[PDB]
Amino acid sequence: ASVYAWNRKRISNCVADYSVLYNSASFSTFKCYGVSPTKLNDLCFTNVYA
Amino acid sequence: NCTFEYVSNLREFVFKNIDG
Repeated sequence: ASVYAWNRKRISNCVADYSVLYNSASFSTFKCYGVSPTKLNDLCFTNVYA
Repeated sequence: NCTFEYVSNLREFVFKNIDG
């Protein structure tokens, strides 16, 4: 979607593996704020917005 | 607005809601 019409995806109850994305050179930018990008798999939150 | 979706004589069932 366009930047002004940014799309929002809701993520409830699903296991995910942020290690296959962090280990990918395809992504030109991977920067995290408020939470370390390495220690990401341990964290647990009730909902995720994308 | 869907936040969950799952798909799988006498019958007894017990339905309750405790601590979410």
